[PDB]
Amino acid sequence: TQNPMVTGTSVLGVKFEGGVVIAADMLGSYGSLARFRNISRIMRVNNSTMLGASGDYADFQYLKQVLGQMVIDEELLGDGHSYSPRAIHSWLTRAMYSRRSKMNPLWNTMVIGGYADGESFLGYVDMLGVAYEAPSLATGYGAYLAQPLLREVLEKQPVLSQTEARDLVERCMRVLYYRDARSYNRFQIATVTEKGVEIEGPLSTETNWDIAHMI
Amino acid sequence: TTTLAFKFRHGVIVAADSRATAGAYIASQTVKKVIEINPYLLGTMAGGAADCSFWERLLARQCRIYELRNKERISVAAASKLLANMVYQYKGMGLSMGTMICGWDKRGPGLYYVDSEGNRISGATFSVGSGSVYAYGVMDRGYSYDLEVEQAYDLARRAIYQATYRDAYSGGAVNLYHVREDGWIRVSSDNVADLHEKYSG
Amino acid sequence: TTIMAVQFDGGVVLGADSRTTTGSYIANRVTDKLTPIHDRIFCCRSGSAADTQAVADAVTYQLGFHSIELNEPPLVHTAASLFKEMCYRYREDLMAGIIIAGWDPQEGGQVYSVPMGGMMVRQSFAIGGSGSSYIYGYVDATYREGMTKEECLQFTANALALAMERDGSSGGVIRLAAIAESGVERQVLLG
Amino acid sequence: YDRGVNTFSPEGRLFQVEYAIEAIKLGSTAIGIQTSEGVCLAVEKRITSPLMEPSSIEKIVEIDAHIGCAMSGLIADAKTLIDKARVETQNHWFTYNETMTVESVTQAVSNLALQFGEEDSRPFGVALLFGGVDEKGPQLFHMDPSGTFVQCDARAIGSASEGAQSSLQEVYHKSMTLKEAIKSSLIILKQVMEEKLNATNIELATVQPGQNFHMFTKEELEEVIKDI
Amino acid sequence: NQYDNDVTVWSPQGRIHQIEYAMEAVKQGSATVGLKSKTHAVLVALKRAQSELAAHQKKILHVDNHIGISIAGLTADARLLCNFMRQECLDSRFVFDRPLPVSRLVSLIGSKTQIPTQRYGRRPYGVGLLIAGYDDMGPHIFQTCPSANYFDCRAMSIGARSQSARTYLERHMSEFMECNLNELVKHGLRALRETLPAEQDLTTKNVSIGIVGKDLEFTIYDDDDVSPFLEGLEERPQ
Amino acid sequence: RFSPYVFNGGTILAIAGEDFAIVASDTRLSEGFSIHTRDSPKCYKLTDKTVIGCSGFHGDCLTLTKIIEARLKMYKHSNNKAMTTGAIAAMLSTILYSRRFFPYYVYNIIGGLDEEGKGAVYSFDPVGSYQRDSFKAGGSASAMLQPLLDNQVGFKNMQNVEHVPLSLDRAMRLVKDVFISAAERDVYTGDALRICIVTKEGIREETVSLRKD
Amino acid sequence: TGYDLSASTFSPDGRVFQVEYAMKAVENSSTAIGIRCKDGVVFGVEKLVLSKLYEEGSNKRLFNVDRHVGMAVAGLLADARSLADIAREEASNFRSNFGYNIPLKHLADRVAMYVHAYTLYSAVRPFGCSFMLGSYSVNDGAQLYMIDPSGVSYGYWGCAIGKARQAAKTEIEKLQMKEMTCRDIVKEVAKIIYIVHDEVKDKAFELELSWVGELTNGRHEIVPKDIREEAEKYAKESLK
Repeated sequence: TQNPMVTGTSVLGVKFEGGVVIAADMLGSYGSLARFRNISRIMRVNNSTMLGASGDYADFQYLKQVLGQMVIDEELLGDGHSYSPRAIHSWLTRAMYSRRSKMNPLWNTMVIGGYADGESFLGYVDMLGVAYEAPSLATGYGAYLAQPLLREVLEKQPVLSQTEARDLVERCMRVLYYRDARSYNRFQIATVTEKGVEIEGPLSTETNWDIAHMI
Repeated sequence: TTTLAFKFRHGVIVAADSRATAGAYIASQTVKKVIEINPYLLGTMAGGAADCSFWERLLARQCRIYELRNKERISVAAASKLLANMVYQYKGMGLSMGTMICGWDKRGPGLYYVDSEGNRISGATFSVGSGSVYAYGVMDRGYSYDLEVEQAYDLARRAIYQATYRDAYSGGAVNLYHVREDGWIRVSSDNVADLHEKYSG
Repeated sequence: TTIMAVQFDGGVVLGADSRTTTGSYIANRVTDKLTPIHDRIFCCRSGSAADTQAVADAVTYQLGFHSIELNEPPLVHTAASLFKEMCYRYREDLMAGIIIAGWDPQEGGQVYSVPMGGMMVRQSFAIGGSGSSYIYGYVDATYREGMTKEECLQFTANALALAMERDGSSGGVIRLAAIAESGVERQVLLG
Repeated sequence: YDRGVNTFSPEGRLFQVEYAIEAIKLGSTAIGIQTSEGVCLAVEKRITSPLMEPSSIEKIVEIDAHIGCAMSGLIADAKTLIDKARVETQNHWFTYNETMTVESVTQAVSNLALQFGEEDSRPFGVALLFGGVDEKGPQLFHMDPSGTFVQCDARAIGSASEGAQSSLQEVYHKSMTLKEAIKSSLIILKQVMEEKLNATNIELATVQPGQNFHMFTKEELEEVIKDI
Repeated sequence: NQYDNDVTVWSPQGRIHQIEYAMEAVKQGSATVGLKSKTHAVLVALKRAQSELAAHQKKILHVDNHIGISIAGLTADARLLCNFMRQECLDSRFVFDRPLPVSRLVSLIGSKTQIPTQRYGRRPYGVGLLIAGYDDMGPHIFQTCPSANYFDCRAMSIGARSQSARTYLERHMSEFMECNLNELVKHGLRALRETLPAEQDLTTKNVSIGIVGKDLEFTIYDDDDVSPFLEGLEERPQ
Repeated sequence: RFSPYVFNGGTILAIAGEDFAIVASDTRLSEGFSIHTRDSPKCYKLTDKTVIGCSGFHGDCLTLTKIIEARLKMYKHSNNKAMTTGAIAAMLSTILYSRRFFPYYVYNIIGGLDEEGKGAVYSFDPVGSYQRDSFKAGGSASAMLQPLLDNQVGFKNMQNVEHVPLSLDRAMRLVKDVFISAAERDVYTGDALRICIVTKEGIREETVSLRKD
Repeated sequence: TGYDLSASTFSPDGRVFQVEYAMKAVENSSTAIGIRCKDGVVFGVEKLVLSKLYEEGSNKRLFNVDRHVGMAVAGLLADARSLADIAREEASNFRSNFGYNIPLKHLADRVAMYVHAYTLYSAVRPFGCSFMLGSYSVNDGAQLYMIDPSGVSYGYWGCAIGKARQAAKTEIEKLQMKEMTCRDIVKEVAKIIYIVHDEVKDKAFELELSWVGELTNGRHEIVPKDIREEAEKYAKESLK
């Protein structure tokens, strides 16, 4: 991929006590035109791991196709083994690194959240094969905008409950609505626990415009 | 970078500096730029660090197999020719290599020059490097075929000193090897700051 | 070039202009921009002319061979899947603006969008082409859920006529098609 | 049944590789002994003509400057295995700056001792003895056309194989020395060859830890004969 | 006997004889015994001397940090399947960054040995693999066969005269799930001594023991560390 | 259009002792004008006597580390022993040259013990030329660290100063002081300092905090 | 005879004995039956314990091809494993090229043509396997298929593969399967396995029951017969 046609935008993610919560919006902008304003950008992998992505969307449907097959292919064995969320983060790294070495990359930036064996997991994957783990992640402009709000709380308080974490994302999703030209006031929140993967519906934000009456 | 090599009545003299830079930044001062191929062959490192290091090691891999099959050491003209053909296949792809091949042969002393462009030539005196042209003046004024052994040691040690003085990309120590009929022998390795007090008086 | 597709309760409604241009000269004054694939599935094409003609003949070859094996009418989602495979694979080589619509026995009317990238999405209504940006704010202020067939024929006719009036690469004559369970009703309109 | 390597017997077996072991049996004899001071090695030449130049008949070749070799059976199969074994140690030095150990030499050699029908030809007709001094001291090994690689303390192959091995187990013990084991070897040789033993029927090869050079004896061999 | 030439030719009774003959090549090798507890899977093999002073040929060989295999049959197909075995293990380390499940590794071997049992131009692999391992669900003992029918088992013994070891294991398989590391090993090497003629004894120089544990990497012992295992035994009941 | 490289920062230091080796690095992972994480050490324990550091483009650092750990196992099942420190340095030069016309953008330093129990440091370049040194500093802050270690370790440009060899305890405070001075003037350096010490008794690790700006 | 070495040659009356020989190698395998109700397909395999060291669920003959398709193989077990991997791989390409689940009528056609290709050339032999294919859908109902070693594939309501192929479908056909629910079928499969040859010439066996239909919501999985154990509680009542 040399020219991303239909692109998404920033994706957030943060650990908490016993799970990982991830949010992203529902917009398929084409340049500046917000052409596809009802799409899903979060894929529920089997029961513990969970994927959201940014960048080109046609490339995202390709990885949605390939990862969908690999999960089915292990469940048909029935040997009691599944892919850990760290294993998906390992496989996806080698897929991206091999793809840029042919100089024909996949224009994406992906966030992998997972909860297995009582342990949360939150991983980053770049287009160029740069991958790491962190207690809080943000892609796009959210690495410039929402990322300082995430790190200030986690340094002042290292662990978070579920209601604290979910409330904190809605604040950061509000701020991205004010100052990102590719944002949209309709997003969805996905959350892994030990109970499984759950995806909330098309939520919305609440804006303030009292400074408009000022000069 | 400055190397030189010349042959005379009593074998071949090889000398080089030890400074390797990266742009305007000096990486090290202790770079061995004379690659010891065999107990009977010596090669230099002039232009490109890993390029001269790889292909001469691949040549040393090749000459040993020739010795095991034919029960005889390879000639100096042969080892120069094998290195010239390996580099020529990658012509234009951006290799830097300007080394020299030294060694005693059944025909006597041997001195060949090898480029990354494919300039396999023989000769009597050579000097390769960024400060190479500073060495051709002081060496050719003092060169004779009938020099003594200790006189030829002082000539090559002086010539590297005058090259590292004017050039900015040359410094460190001054290595010095001597190729004899039986095999090469390391002579000495002197720092320039020690040679500065000796030569100034 | 402006193409149009609206589904309703019975089936779908398609529509397009003609005016195949080349630079600033109209090469073809009247043009079938909409193309049959199977008896119930059409597509309307945009972008390069020689590319989209070559793709639509390959999909008709593959889908037409595929239904004779199954001895079943094909799915509209199956036809939209085949355009996605050729466009995503041969991206950086093609400029295709395919919209696939048609009636299906399992699912009724459906409308799919395959833009130049290679993605695929189902929509209630879909437009495309060069002159699609002009009626683009008219269409969502005028659209209303739960239309009849005759309203959708009136809806797309007024929708295409605004871009055809305005965009220089668009215009000519309006070609419409209504696909339902009964048959295919094609008509040529001006107004 | 046999007539081809792609076929089993009802009992095992081959029936093709078994015939390859039989081709060793008409080779010349060869004895090597592993001893803590170093590995000695001996062979019989079997020269036919006086016009026949003797040093063109090779039985000890030098694989590397610390590993010797000894062969029997078909010479035509042997020259291929000697050619690769020199290259395999040479590539290992090229990419590791070290000497390949004596055990791991034969691993590379046995990897195409067993390739004869395993592609996608016949098995070889040659048995080998490898002696060398690696970092675990002196070593002695033995292989076969079936690729069965093994370590031996004192081995004798070729013709007169069983006649040597029975006599060779009598005199061997763990606390031998190198000069003892050389004259212990050629006593067995003159018992099992047919000619009067002289300086032209046999040749030697010894490798020592501090003496990586000179896997050979050159007419000092005449002095060892009169020390019988 | 005219049907007894190729792998391709079926018999008029439905039994391909070339696969039936490769079963007989497994009985040429020596005996070896594998078993497991809830926490520890131990396979014990028997070396065989070539001559009086040559070294004994090894049987147990390391594959990965959680898998080691035993061997019986041709040494040609031994290292040929081993090099395929080691290659697949480090690919899952390279790609997925996890160790392989032991069960789905063996299914790759059955797919590997299937093709030379059907196409012409290649013999079957005469080999007798016993596999010990640790996936996430504990220890495993697997065996294979040249007919590519891999079996999950809790104790097994294959090789020459290995039936006498199997009869020992059937009357003690209830005892195996509860014992610790120590007597589980010497439950196992009480089984090898019935695969021996009654005049010689299981010494140090002719036996190997490999243990992989739940917290223990696969470790091969030979000739010196066997003496802590050979202590605490009775003589043969003669 | 698509460019296949990016710079991530980092600083690697190694010192060959008389019977030890010390490899240290920061844990900051950055890109452009952003901080990805503050916890990403560049040390990698290859064997019990060899630690490698990898700087530069981070996607090649993850790939090259996994290639080396595969070939350590390929050596061991083929040769029944672990690689030495000098054997790994000879192997790595062939790996780096193998992609001569599409190079790894990685600076490498291998520190560890030799077969005699002494320290050994091998520096590298992105194409695969190497040499054995006593101390090297690689990465972004490499120019800020080489002139100071020439003064203290090499005793260059000093008059009438005896040459006592570097003890272990004196070498620790030299490493802790050079990164404090480097974190003041370099922007790609901070947030921690992971130090690995290779002796004849195993590998010790130690973490010292730095400034967080 | 004397015309029956290759599978590429005809007999003087016009058939191929290498296909004929491989069919009656399946005949020596143990009996595995299949039956479909009005809203699903129920499988059943008589599987016998080798000696004692079998570990209770090893080397099963109930495979799992797709999300909603599985096999009931009988014959050479290793030959069926490689043949099952063809069917696993075939459904993935249909998913990738068409975006929906494979129809069972089309899946049996793709496999049987692949089985057919081993019946032509002299370089390869025919397969020594035969198997079942069951699935369920809301747009298609339940289907049940049957593939011989020659490649002939078409649909049944009930079938049996093994020694007692005739002796099992003698009493399959006395069931009113068109109106029974598949939960009633599970206890009825249990007696048909248990009627034929429990331990007469053999020692012991173990029952395996696979299960697909509307109650599993289109999934294919093993029965919970560790739950309620109702097969053996009801099949062993036929002692009188």
